[PDB]
Amino acid sequence: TRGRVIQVMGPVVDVKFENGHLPAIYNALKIQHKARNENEVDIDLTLEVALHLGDDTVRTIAMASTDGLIRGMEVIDTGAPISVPVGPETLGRMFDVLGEPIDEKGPVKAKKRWPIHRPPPSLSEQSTEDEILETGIKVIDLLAPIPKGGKIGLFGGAGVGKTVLIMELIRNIAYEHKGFSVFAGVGERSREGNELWLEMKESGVLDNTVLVFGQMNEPPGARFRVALTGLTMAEYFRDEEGKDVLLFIDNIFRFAQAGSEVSALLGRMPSEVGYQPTLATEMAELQERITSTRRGSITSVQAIYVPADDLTDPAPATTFAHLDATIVLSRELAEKGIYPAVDPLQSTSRIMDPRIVSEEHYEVARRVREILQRYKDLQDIIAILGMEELSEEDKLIVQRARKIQRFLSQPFHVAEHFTGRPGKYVPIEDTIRGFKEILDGKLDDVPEQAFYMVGTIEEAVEKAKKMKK
Amino acid sequence: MTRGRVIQVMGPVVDVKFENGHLPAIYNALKIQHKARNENEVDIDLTLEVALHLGDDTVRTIAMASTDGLIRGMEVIDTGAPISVPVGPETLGRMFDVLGEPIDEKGPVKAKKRWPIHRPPPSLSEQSTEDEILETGIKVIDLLAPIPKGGKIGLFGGAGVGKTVLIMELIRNIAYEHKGFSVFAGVGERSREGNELWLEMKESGVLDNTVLVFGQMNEPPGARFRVALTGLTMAEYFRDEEGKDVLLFIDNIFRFAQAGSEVSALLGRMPSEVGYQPTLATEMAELQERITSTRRGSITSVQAIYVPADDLTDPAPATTFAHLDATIVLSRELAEKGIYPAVDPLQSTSRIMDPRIVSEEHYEVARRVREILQRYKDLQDIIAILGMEELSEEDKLIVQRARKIQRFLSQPFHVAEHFTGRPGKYVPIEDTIRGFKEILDGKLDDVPEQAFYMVGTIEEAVEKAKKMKK
Amino acid sequence: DVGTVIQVGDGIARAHGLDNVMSGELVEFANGVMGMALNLEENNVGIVILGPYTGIKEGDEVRRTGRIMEVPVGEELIGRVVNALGQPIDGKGPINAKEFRPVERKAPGVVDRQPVKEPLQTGIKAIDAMIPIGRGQRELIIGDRQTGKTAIAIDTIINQKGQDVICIYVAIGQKQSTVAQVVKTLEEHGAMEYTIVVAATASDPAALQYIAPYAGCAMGEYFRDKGKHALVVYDDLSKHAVAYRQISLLLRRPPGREAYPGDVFYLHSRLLERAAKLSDEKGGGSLTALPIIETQAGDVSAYIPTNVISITDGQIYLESDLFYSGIRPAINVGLSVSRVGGAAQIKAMKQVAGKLRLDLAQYRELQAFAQFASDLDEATRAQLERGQRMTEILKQPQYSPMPVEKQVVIIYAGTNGYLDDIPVEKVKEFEDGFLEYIESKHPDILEEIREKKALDDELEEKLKKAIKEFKATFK
Amino acid sequence: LLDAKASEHAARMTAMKNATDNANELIRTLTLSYNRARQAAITQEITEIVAGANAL
Ligand SMILES: Nc1ncnc2c1ncn2[C@@H]1O[C@H](COP(=O)(O)OP(=O)(O)OP(=O)(O)O)[C@@H](O)[C@H]1O
Ligand SMILES: Nc1ncnc2c1ncn2[C@@H]1O[C@H](COP(=O)(O)OP(=O)(O)OP(=O)(O)O)[C@@H](O)[C@H]1O
Ligand SMILES: Nc1ncnc2c1ncn2[C@@H]1O[C@H](COP(=O)(O)OP(=O)(O)O)[C@@H](O)[C@H]1O
Ligand SMILES: [Mg+2]
Ligand SMILES: [Mg+2]
Ligand SMILES: [Mg+2]
Repeated sequence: TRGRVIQVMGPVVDVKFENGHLPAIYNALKIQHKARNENEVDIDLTLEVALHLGDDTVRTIAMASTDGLIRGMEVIDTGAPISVPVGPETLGRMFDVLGEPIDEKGPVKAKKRWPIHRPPPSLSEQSTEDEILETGIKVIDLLAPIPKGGKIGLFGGAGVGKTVLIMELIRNIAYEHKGFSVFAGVGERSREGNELWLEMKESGVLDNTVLVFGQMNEPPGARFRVALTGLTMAEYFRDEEGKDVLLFIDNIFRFAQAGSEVSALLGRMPSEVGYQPTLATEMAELQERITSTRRGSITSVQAIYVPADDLTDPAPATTFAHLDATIVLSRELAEKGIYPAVDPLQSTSRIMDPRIVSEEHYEVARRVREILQRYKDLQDIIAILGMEELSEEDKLIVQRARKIQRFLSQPFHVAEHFTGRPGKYVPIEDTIRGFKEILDGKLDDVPEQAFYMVGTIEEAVEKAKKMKK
Repeated sequence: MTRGRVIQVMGPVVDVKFENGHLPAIYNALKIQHKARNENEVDIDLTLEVALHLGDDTVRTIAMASTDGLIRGMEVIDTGAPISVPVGPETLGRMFDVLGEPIDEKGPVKAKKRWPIHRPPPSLSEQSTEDEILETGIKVIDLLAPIPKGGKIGLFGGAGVGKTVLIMELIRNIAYEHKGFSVFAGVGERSREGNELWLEMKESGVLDNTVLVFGQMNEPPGARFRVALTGLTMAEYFRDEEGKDVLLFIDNIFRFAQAGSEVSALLGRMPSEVGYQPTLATEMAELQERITSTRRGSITSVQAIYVPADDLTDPAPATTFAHLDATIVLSRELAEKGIYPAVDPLQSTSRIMDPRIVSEEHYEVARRVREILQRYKDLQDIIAILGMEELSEEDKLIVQRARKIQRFLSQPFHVAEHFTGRPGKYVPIEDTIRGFKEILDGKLDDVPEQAFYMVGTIEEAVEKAKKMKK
Repeated sequence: DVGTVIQVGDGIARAHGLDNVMSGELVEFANGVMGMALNLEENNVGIVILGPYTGIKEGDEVRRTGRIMEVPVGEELIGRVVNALGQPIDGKGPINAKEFRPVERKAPGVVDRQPVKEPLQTGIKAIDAMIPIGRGQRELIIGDRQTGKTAIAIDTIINQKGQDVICIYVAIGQKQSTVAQVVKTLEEHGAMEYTIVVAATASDPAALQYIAPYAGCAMGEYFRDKGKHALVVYDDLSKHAVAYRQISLLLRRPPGREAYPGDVFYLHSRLLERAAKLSDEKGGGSLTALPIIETQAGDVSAYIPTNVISITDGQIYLESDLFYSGIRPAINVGLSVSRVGGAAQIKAMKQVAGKLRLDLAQYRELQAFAQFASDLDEATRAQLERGQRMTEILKQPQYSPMPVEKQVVIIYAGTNGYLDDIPVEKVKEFEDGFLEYIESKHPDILEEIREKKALDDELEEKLKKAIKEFKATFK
Repeated sequence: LLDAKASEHAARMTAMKNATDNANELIRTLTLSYNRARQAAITQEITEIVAGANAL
């Protein structure tokens, strides 16, 4: 009981099963062909079922290029979804969308395989304990603390600092955490994945890590299913072994975009801004699985691409309801050379509650947002009226806000080539202590140029002495 | 059978069925000639151009004249070739329709040679690469956007900003120094202006050296679409079969794109952007690659481009910018202030503005003018609120010189004598460079800003100031 | 292997039969013209025509070639002007290439690559010091029309004569008079001895404008697989995207954002991921890329621009207001970045300007503040003075490139502050005067920097002693 | 000085009155342009949606 290819429409393919024994939705199909004559080409392809049509026909999405496919070929039904290898034998390896090794270390001998599509945990077995997870980054550790066991979202447009922030978090959190780590490069540059793999090989961190790729040059079918392959591997460490795990994902927007690219060819009516009529449903089936249960916790850091610096686009707008902490990166700070470019007004987390953080942490964080919010509205006026026309309280707020905004900057270890500086780590007590002296006016005498790419507040005074002031 | 039948009529578009295996080719011209056989019918003489092969021996054709009166079942003849237009020296001093038929009432034209309207452009080995300035006597064009002899010039603008007045002045200057065959194509414009131009050509005696083709606003979409190509097939014969230099004037290249959009919607094609055709860039390029200079002789063309609103991002104005060697943009703000021609000094540019082609003195003066005009456009958004009382030192001095420069770019045209009692003027390149250089240096800082309105040379500003006595 | 045409129109056709055709195959009409099969419905094949279609009639026969889309490759293509297909367009006879390769190929995998560590010298002060490019990197040139996008790409190709590099220029949707002027500019400067030109002009069938960048890529990767470095330029990917919208709408594929199809990101991702620096195991070869984009009214926020900016390893933005106000080349330092920047430079350039982009951003911001603040503390005066001097040192006229050994000597003097007393208008004359004096008095420094490619302490004293001889002539 | 301070306050009062009037006029002209853009974006978006739905 086999099937035949009937229509080849770029990434989408149609298959007819004459016996009446059709494959279920999401099942995996195989096309393995040997060329009969000199005109044909050998083919090796996997396709997943997406929809049941009327005349014994099924629509399927291919996971690789459809070039060389001929109408009337033979299709085999595997009888189950895309099944990926799971266990401790996946540690220190690199994988494809189908869970096959993309490194040259040989086959994986894991005794079990799990389907990438699985029902999410139920309300009756979730957990929600609250504690502060340190990053060593001045902005995140103060204004938007990371919840252990919670989802973190880094939002930004093209070239604002998202991947340079993910890489610094992996080199800080994972380097200060016992337990497994997982990374999924969803629709990103294959040059960045190579550099990450080499950094891991050098440091020795691959022994506790798993990597999944399926990059930009792959068809739409692979670009949306990659996040599920990385997730079925992080779930085994939580549910079967009981260990805590970190899941890092770059460009979750490519998963939303890839779903939109194949939606029109399947026959679905279009929706707002050219997205599929099932956007919220497809992001929920991904995000609802990355949660902390009674057995173990998945802490998750995700990078979100904002198409034109407009947070109102359907994919970024649909994402905001699922996070526990959200950090927004603005090109306005990046163009001024203030990196990591985190917006101190739009950044927030589930942990900025007076019952969870220390008293002075809560006071300093709320005072920073008020002085910067006051300065934001006043700087616009200065461009038309001139700084000479404003009052002494306004002049004082302008002078302090400039210094606060610059002290939020820090040199990352992964940014040595871009900064010409070695990189620095700042603990939470120093972040709170440093911002308090600026708010209280202790350093009103120090020049505003003594806070760019610095670390601890003691360095600003030493740097001012080197500047001969 | 070489004949077909009408199967559908849908305004400008028609569908014709032929015998199995004997169908007309794409772009072939078809003929319908019918005499009424009963009082209920009407008589028709009409031609159609094939556009698509639709299957089942059927073909889709555009019509060159109104389809009112057509009945399903009429007989269609296949000519066996595209719309073929008469060409040679005998076309000089005559005017024609889209089909190459005369609308002059002077009788027929000797049919020695006829060329099909669709043909390929000169290839890379045939094209010529040389640059020299064609002088037009208009200050803003000669300084900021010099015309390349043998190239394409585009005049962009909205409704009532002066494109037709600028083309009429160009014909009275360039066609009076070119000393070779000139061609004018009226595409989707007023038939009143066409008549005024034809009468002026007769009194001047200029008709003996020119050809005129007309497709006006009242014509159906099929005719408005093919008229630019009929003017070009005649202009092309002179630079290829006689070797002479030629001038080609097109009053609206935008109506050519708009007519393609109107007929595209009726052919059963999916829309794109602001409802335009899915073939906009390819249809425009087929026309504009043919308008080129070769080793034999050169074609220099002036084109007026309409903008649907005061918005240059529209699909038709946006696609034509890539094909032009010089671009001139006309702005409503300058026209409502009274500054004519209303050419924007920052949006207008030319491929000849390179140190290698222009004189060193010209290059310094033109670059120094755009810097002061850009600096004054930056101060413009703040002075709109506070005014110029807050400004001090160099920012204040920059607006004082920018005012004088913006007014010295205005010029009284000869074609404008019918609107204002002022006589027209022609300004040589040596006079424009010297006048702007002295304004930039500050030698004329004492003269009032009102003394540079609608003048020719810098000495006229000195006597105009002396007349005022202020 | 045979079919019959059922529909013909606008460079697209539909055929009946052709049962064994493969997705992406080549097909021949009775007229001798070629076409590519891009759709395979249950009863009809959808064919894209690769030439003039006005001779193809309904009911004509169409035959299966039995081959996928293929282009010829080799060293013999150097110094030649060619079509999107394997056909010459210059007056120089046949090509006589040795082998043919497919137009569609998968990009190098994560393990086949190596990090980028060697420079692609542009000879332009702002790009080499602030936005460095490395061999194997993908860099984007972007702005509106008439801003200098073509000048930066050609100045870069002209600067590759000394180095063992092969250049490819792909013209998509360009006017024929400009292609002839580019080819003649390359011949005057001698660049035709190491370059290939692939052209698909505006009047060419849209189908050939689609294939032009992929065929230009197939010719570039051939040198990269052997071990040689190569560069590819794409004159307008925005014109390639506009071209891609037409056949997809004529084949009746549904639209998306703007009116462009859903495959728009995948179009440029399939192309730009083939550019890489390979590992020592693969032979160490390198395919660099320079795509170009045109954006209406100078706005970065649009569908085709944002897709490509999200694919490349950096971008260079050109602004018309910078151009009309005297800043040439008109590159905005705030919006332009290199994702490989710092590793793609020689040690002397990192030592001299490893922090220049961040410093030139403090000054760019201070301009907007100072013009309305009316108060300038000593530390702000010192940065305004230094920032003005650095913005003048970065100006550069056309067809006059700076070798790296001269670029690290002027930027060393500027960043160390020796240009403090020199007036703003005087900096231009000081740069030209000082660079000519180096090529006269003790040229040992200029040659020693070129060999070592690093600035040591001896080369610092040798240079600090030289900068003080010329300044002794001032007030 | 008495006349100079009075005339200074009178001059500033007239300058601020004109500056406020120029800004209020600019606000209505910009508001009308925003309403044209708002309506243009909605008709364009709805027509892209309906064109796509008709095609499918
Ligand atoms: N901490 C930093 N210090 C200095 N420069 C930085 C820093 N973070 C980012 N940059 C600069 O900004 C650029 C942003 O590149 P990045 O890879 O982070 O882009 P991105 O925001 O991740 O965009 P994308 O997701 O599309 O890759 C860097 O390549 C670098 O030039
Ligand atoms: N550094 C410079 N100094 C002076 N002039 C320059 C400079 N760079 C470019 N130009 C000039 O500006 C124009 C730039 O044309 P170019 O083709 O490079 O721009 P473009 O953005 O590609 O425009 P187009 O779309 O027409 O091709 C030419 O006249 C060129 O000689
Ligand atoms: N040089 C000029 N001097 C005075 N009025 C002019 C001048 N140029 C244009 N105009 C006026 O502007 C309008 C230009 O008409 P026309 O050139 O036909 O407009 P269009 O740009 O639509 O083709 C007319 O009202 C005309 O009187
Ligand atoms: Mg990134
Ligand atoms: Mg007119
Ligand atoms: Mg160019």
